[PDB]
Amino acid sequence: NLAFNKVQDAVNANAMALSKLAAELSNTFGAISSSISDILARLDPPEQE
Amino acid sequence: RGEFIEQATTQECDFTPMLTGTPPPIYNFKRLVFTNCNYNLTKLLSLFQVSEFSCHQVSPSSLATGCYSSLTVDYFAYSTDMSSYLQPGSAGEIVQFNYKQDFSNPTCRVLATVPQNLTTITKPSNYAYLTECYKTKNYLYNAPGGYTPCLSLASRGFSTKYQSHSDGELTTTGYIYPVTGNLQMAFIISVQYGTDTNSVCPMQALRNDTSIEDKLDVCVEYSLHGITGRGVFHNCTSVGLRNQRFVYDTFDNLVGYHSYNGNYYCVRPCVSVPVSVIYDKVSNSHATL
Amino acid sequence: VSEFSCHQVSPSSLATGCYSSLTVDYFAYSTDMSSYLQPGSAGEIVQFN
Amino acid sequence: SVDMGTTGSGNCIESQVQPDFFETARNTWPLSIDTSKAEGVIYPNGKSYSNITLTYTGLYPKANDLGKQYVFSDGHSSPGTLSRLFVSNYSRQVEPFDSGFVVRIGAAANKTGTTIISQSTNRPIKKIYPAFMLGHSVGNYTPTNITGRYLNHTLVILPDGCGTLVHAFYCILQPRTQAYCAGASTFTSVTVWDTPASDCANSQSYNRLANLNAFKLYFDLINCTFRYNYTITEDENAEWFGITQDTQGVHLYSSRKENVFRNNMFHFATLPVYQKILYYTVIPRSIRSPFNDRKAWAAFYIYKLHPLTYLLNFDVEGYITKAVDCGYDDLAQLQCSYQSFDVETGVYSVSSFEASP
Ligand SMILES: *[C@@H]1O[C@H](CO)[C@@H](O[C@@H]2O[C@H](CO)[C@@H](O[C@@H]3O[C@H](CO[C@H]4O[C@H](CO)[C@@H](O)[C@H](O)[C@@H]4O)[C@@H](O)[C@H](O[C@H]4O[C@H](CO)[C@@H](O)[C@H](O)[C@@H]4O)[C@@H]3O)[C@H](O)[C@H]2NC(C)=O)[C@H](O)[C@H]1NC(C)=O
Ligand SMILES: *[C@@H]1O[C@H](CO)[C@@H](O[C@@H]2O[C@H](CO)[C@@H](O[C@@H]3O[C@H](CO[C@H]4O[C@H](CO)[C@@H](O)[C@H](O)[C@@H]4O)[C@@H](O)[C@H](O)[C@@H]3O)[C@H](O)[C@H]2NC(C)=O)[C@H](O)[C@H]1NC(C)=O
Ligand SMILES: *[C@@H]1O[C@H](CO)[C@@H](O[C@@H]2O[C@H](CO)[C@@H](O[C@@H]3O[C@H](CO)[C@@H](O)[C@H](O)[C@@H]3O)[C@H](O)[C@H]2NC(C)=O)[C@H](O)[C@H]1NC(C)=O
Ligand SMILES: *[C@@H]1O[C@H](CO)[C@@H](O[C@@H]2O[C@H](CO)[C@@H](O)[C@H](O)[C@H]2NC(C)=O)[C@H](O)[C@H]1NC(C)=O
Ligand SMILES: *[C@@H]1O[C@H](CO)[C@@H](O[C@@H]2O[C@H](CO)[C@@H](O)[C@H](O)[C@H]2NC(C)=O)[C@H](O)[C@H]1NC(C)=O
Ligand SMILES: *[C@@H]1O[C@H](CO)[C@@H](O[C@@H]2O[C@H](CO)[C@@H](O)[C@H](O)[C@H]2NC(C)=O)[C@H](O)[C@H]1NC(C)=O
Ligand SMILES: *[C@@H]1O[C@H](CO)[C@@H](O[C@@H]2O[C@H](CO)[C@@H](O)[C@H](O)[C@H]2NC(C)=O)[C@H](O)[C@H]1NC(C)=O
Ligand SMILES: CCCCC/C=C/C/C=C/CCCCCCCC(=O)O
Ligand SMILES: CCCCC/C=C/C/C=C/CCCCCCCC(=O)O
Ligand SMILES: *[C@@H]1O[C@H](CO)[C@@H](O)[C@H](O)[C@H]1NC(C)=O
Ligand SMILES: *[C@@H]1O[C@H](CO)[C@@H](O)[C@H](O)[C@H]1NC(C)=O
Ligand SMILES: *[C@@H]1O[C@H](CO)[C@@H](O)[C@H](O)[C@H]1NC(C)=O
Ligand SMILES: *[C@@H]1O[C@H](CO)[C@@H](O)[C@H](O)[C@H]1NC(C)=O
Repeated sequence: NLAFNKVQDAVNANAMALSKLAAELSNTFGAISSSISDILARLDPPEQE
Repeated sequence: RGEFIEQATTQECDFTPMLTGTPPPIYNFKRLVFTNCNYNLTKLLSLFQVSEFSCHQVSPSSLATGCYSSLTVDYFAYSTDMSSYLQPGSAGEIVQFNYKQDFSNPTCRVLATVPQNLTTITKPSNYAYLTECYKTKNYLYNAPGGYTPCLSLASRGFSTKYQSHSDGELTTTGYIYPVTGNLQMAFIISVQYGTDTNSVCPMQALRNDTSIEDKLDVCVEYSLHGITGRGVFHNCTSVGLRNQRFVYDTFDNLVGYHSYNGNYYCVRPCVSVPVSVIYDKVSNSHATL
Repeated sequence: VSEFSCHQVSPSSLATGCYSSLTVDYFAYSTDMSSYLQPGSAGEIVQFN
Repeated sequence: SVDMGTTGSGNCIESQVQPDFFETARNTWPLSIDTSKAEGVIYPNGKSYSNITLTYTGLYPKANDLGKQYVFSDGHSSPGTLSRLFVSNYSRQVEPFDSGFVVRIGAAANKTGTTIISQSTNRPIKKIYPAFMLGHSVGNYTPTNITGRYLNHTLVILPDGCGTLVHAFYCILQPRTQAYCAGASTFTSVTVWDTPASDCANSQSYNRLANLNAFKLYFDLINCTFRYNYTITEDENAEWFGITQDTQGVHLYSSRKENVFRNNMFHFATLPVYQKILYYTVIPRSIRSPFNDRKAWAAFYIYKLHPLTYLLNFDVEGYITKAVDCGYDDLAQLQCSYQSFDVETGVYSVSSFEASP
């Protein structure tokens, strides 16, 4: 049934927004790590900043 | 609001092969690999007079103050005035036929002089390097981090400049010149992170163990067998392989830890409570939820 | 001069422009110890001097 | 150098090389790689995962690979007398190492099977471990012009102690000139042997050096760089073994490390061998069992490793229970794209056919 499928799609759009929000914190954007703690541990100024 | 520190008692890394005897020529470089050990960095640095360093994705001070899964050192006798021939993208014979630095892991290149009285390292008669290596010309170039295919042929020794050796298929040529003054060396250092259940640590970074029993459910800094971070710990039913000691999720974030006390702890990043403010402009008063 | 290394400015710009203030620290130092003054050095110069 | 023990003296035992009795249509027992059981999969280093599915890039066998079969045999025997050894021609075959390999050991133990030496006799099958030589350059054995000689430093891996120990050493192999030895005119193959009447008589007096003593008759060991040994619990369970090499040395893996009733292989040693390994050869074994006590030995199977992407499923306890080889077919690619073993019915676009120059 199309209507029930639409219900599930509304729920899934809500869930996907949050999941995409959380996943972006694992993007390095070309840095050596996506974790600030690792960056502070491995490098020194000015390369750190 | 606290610290959680657990470390195993380990032996000391063995640097004696590097500190005794004669360092080899560059094409026959020696490699050392260390795991699950501690070493005295301050002592090692005081044996040498560094003339230059260049690092990639790591810094020497971080190597002095943190731990890593493994530590690899390649070393050889090398004249400091040939420094530019070891740079990345160099076009000369050093990179083609003797040593090519790999950049797949964090790495640092160090040149140094051995003081005359300080150490037990002995001088070779000559510095030496290969000028060509070819199959009969079909040149054979070094892979990054690898040895020249001509290594066996070159072990016959070189007595004069531009002396050649052949075995019928391979041919190589060598260049030699005398050592003058203090001996000079090169070191190529690389490390790895998170590939072992134990670590390699400089002695200056070691600290006394502490317990987590009175620090549950609050944000603490932790150092567990060399793996460091911030997080909140909670006692949990055991999951995963205890002998692997660390449990991770699909994003390669730490989510669990098997302690040597026998318990398993769930690990979470430090959290913050939401705050909302209710403000009425007319009365200029506020409340919080 | 035997070497220079600058951060977010260049010597020619210092020669041709003005600034709010100028601070100079100076000392006797052997040029063959140059690498011990580099950022991220692990030696005694950065730790204690 | 390290001490390799007492130098050998005397003569080598003759071997009869007869491949037509080993690689035969009656002795073909194919076993392929079954990814649904995650056969031949090395476990990742330094971590574990619980109750999740994920993709992982590493060194893995190809799905449904048949690999290569090897079988060992008893030597010739008559009531009261022990005679020549009986082997295939594995000692003269040289294989490319490439990215390494994995080995399935003792899969047919507990089944009745042939005693290769006698095409009619049947026995219950027993597990037997392989032995290897690995090196950087190869040549001919000098007198006979028979292939398979390893020059310069050679890595040797050699089981011993009736299955309770394995040696691992890196030394130059210097041939001896005595009868049937590697430098003689009567040499046919490098065949190591043990005598179970005097070596494996009692579980409290297993001879831990018999295979090493036999190897030393073929060669004098010179300028060895290292000598290690690892203790093994004796049983009849099927096992997996693996070997790779990278910048940090040669790595060895085994399913015995954590739980021998699961088939995941775990790292257990690293060897300081830094020059690239290019060649390996199986060292044939031949058991000098007495005529009254004759046995059949389980075949073993070697599968090559490749750099591939795999989909891995972890259970709650942390073991890998099943896997998908992403590059096997289009469905496997769809499953790897969704990071799931369960996909919905549909029509999906997947990675295009690869175009390389
Ligand atoms: C499993 O693997 C280990 C490690 O390789 C083997 O252990 C070695 O075994 C050999 C014997 O085969 C030992 O060798 C003997 O060492 C005696 C003392 O050595 C001292 O110095 C060495 C070198 O620094 C140290 O490693 C050692 O701890 C001691 O401090 C020597 O006195 C012996 O010499 C005499 O016997 C030999 C016999 O061949 C004669 O040739 C000599 O002339 C002399 O008469 C001998 O060298 C060696 O020390 C052991 N190493 C360790 C670390 O324990 C195991 O044997 C092996 N187990 C197996 C295969 O079952
Ligand atoms: C890493 O390696 C370092 C170098 O080996 C280690 O440092 C050395 O550690 C030893 C042991 O603590 C020190 O030795 C002692 O030094 C004191 C002080 O000596 C000075 O004063 C006395 C008079 O009081 C004088 O006689 C000396 O000449 C000195 O002027 C002595 O009193 C002791 O008897 C003993 O010699 C070394 O001094 C010290 N070296 C340096 C350069 O600091 C370090 O401990 C290692 N780290 C680890 C964790 O192992
Ligand atoms: C050949 O036969 C022997 C004997 O039957 C096999 O060994 C036995 O195999 C069973 C089944 O895997 C093992 O059972 C398991 O034992 C563990 C012990 O902790 C238990 O936790 C499991 O639930 C299960 O009961 C048994 O222990 C094992 N015996 C020995 C001595 O290891 C052997 O596996 C057979 N080989 C082949 C190739 O089939
Ligand atoms: C080892 O033995 C096998 C079996 O005899 C050899 O393979 C055979 O080689 C002959 C001669 O070229 C071929 O005609 C057969 O077809 C081969 N048999 C099979 C099953 O492929 C093999 O060449 C030998 N290896 C050596 C001598 O190194
Ligand atoms: C090792 O021995 C093999 C034979 O086992 C040699 O191959 C022979 O090469 C000669 C000279 O080119 C040919 O005439 C023969 O026909 C070859 N024999 C076979 C059976 O193929 C080989 O040259 C030797 N290798 C080395 C490195 O000396
Ligand atoms: C590696 O093994 C080869 C083969 O045994 C050695 O080769 C001989 O070396 C001597 C001395 O240089 C030469 O006179 C011979 O002509 C070589 N034979 C061949 C077939 O090349 C070689 O020396 C060994 N290399 C090392 C580093 O020991
Ligand atoms: C095994 O190692 C020994 C010790 O290094 C080697 O003997 C040396 O050989 C060189 C080259 O012939 C000589 O210049 C030295 O004088 C020898 N030293 C000693 C202490 O004897 C020997 O060559 C090596 N054996 C091999 C490679 O087969
Ligand atoms: C001293 C060389 C002078 C050459 C003058 C003109 C050359 C024509 C083109 C040359 C290519 C550039 C090579 C630069 C060498 C850098 C040193 C090194 O890569 O190690
Ligand atoms: C000359 C040092 C040779 C040490 C060889 C191997 C060391 C093991 C690990 C060392 C950490 C790297 C220190 C690099 C020093 C750079 C100079 C500086 O920071 O000022
Ligand atoms: C750390 O432990 C050792 C051994 O018990 C002790 O000697 C030392 O004083 C401790 N250090 C601190 C700072 O408590
Ligand atoms: C943590 O949980 C385990 C298992 O539930 C329990 O046995 C253990 O005592 C707990 N630890 C503490 C300190 O209470
Ligand atoms: C494991 O994962 C499955 C699938 O999401 C889930 O239903 C199940 O509850 C999990 N099991 C445990 C023991 O956490
Ligand atoms: C091995 O080959 C050589 C030629 O290289 C030949 O003189 C010798 O007789 C051969 N040996 C045998 C046993 O065939």
